Amino acid sequence: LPILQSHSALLENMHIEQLARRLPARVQGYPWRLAYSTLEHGTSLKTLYRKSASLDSPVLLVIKDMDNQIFGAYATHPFRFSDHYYGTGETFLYTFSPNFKVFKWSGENSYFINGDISSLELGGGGGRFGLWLDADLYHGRSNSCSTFNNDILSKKEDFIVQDLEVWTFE
Amino acid sequence: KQFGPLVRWLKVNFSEAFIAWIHIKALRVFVESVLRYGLPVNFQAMLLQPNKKSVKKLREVLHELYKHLDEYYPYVYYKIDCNLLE
Amino acid sequence: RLGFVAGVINRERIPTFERMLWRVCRGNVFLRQAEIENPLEDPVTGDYVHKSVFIIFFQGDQLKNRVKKICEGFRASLYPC
Amino acid sequence: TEFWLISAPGEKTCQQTWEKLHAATTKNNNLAVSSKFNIPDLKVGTLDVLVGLSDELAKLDAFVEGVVKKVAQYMADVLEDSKDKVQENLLASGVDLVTYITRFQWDMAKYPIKQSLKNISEIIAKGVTQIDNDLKSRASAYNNLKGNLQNLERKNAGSLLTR
Amino acid sequence: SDADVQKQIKHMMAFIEQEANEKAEEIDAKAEEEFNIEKGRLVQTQRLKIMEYY
Amino acid sequence: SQSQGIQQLLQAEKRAAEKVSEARKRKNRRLKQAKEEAQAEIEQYRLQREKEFKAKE
Repeated sequence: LPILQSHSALLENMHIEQLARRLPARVQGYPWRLAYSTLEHGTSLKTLYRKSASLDSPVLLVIKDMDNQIFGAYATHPFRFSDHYYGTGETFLYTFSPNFKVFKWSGENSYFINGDISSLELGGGGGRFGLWLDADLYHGRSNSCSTFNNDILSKKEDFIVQDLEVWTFE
Repeated sequence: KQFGPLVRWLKVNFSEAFIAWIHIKALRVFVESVLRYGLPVNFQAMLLQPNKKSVKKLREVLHELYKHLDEYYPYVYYKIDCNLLE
Repeated sequence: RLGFVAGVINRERIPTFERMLWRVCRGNVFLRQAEIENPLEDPVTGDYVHKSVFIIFFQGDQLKNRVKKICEGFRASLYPC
Repeated sequence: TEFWLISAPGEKTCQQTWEKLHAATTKNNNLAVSSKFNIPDLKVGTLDVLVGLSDELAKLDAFVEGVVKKVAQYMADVLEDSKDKVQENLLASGVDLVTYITRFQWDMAKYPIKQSLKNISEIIAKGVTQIDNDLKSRASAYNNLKGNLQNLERKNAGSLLTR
Repeated sequence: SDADVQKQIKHMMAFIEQEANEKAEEIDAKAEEEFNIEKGRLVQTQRLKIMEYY
Repeated sequence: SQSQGIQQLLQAEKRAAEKVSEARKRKNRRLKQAKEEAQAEIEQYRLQREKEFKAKE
């Protein structure tokens, strides 16, 4: 279950094990390498894409809100800019509340990830996004979308980001 | 210490490369079948193992069954050779 | 999108020409042809050649290149239309 | 041993021509061992892509034949003895060539049939390209130990004037 | 052979119908995507502005 | 002979124009609806912010 991380993280050691108990066997027991962190790298979505869009692997997205709640996504494909929606069925949203909760794909739509210069978003449902984040990594949104049938993930749908990271299994 | 891993790795690589080879053959067959007949598809994919004594008479039976459709053939034609190991 | 080309060829080349257009396009090409009202005079030798016009129809630039390559193979003259 | 893959239309349905064919090819004499073959329905589209695929899949066929044949040659190169066992090690899907050819199945898990022909083709090309990268690695692993041991054995070989 | 010319015509008519459907399906996919993008985008864009005024 | 091939080629272009043009008209309508329904939700979020401000006042 437990693994080596190349650096410090937003996740506690019990959060790493709770992820390892539920992640795909394609990535279970691999060491995790840091691609991006607001704790060590420039706090913008362009800096996140500059660090993560060069990858070609499964990955983990980790976020802490200003209310100190931990949440994010695991994806089969790197989080990056795109012209269209991308990702595949093992991709899911999650939170620690304080125990781990996971929101696997519904099969309803391809909306796993979309990445734009103006925002990053995960899932979709008309007005809904499973996650949404601004270009500055400051404002967010998160609510139930038909892609994952997810909870609010952050402590509030109206929220401010405290810190954000991207990791790869390698 | 190289030999054991090499033989196991080559077993896996040969399986995957051979499986992938037949998948490309299947795609070539599919794409040509579509281009030959058009989109209201009703073609049968077929496998034959020609006997070396009768391969000439095999071509005559295949022609007799399909000469109305149109090396070259009036049906879609492809091959697989088991001599990869020489 | 769809595309098409038009041109002229020596009429006796038509059976090999149309067969190669079908073959290169893996079966499918639409085309028609028509004999000229007189044979046309060679600009250098003065020989009269019984040419025929053709027009060929297809989808996209990839097939444009295939039909053009067969026209070059039979030394046909293509023109804009 | 050689196999043929064929495709042709039915009279109205795919059964009707094939049902007459396999009887003639097995009942007049054993002209060929004869059966259906397992090709799935795939996401088809414009002639511009289907013709591109026809030539790209041909370049890929030559490439993937080269890759699988190089894997077989590397097995023949590593088996410097017991060469008669090479076919028992060059299995596909855990079975002999003639068996997986005769009993072929499309890998719907590696190649999801709902995807475009272009996507499926690229997935194959990436996989076999990594087999070629693994063959560049494994050649470098094997040929160095082979050459070094041959040179060590040559330094121990011959009379007091050379050993 | 006029019957083989009619087969070639019918073959072309089958491919152009599927090409027309394929292009339409890409534009229909873009329609559903851009709805889910633009509705969520505009809501969040103004919802944040009114939150800042609040 | 020739008139059938002309009519079918003209109808081939017609299919390729129409299916795409209907999809383009749907794309435009869905995008307009996305903006309109977003504004309706924005009015509800505005009304919540105003009610909340009136309560604080």
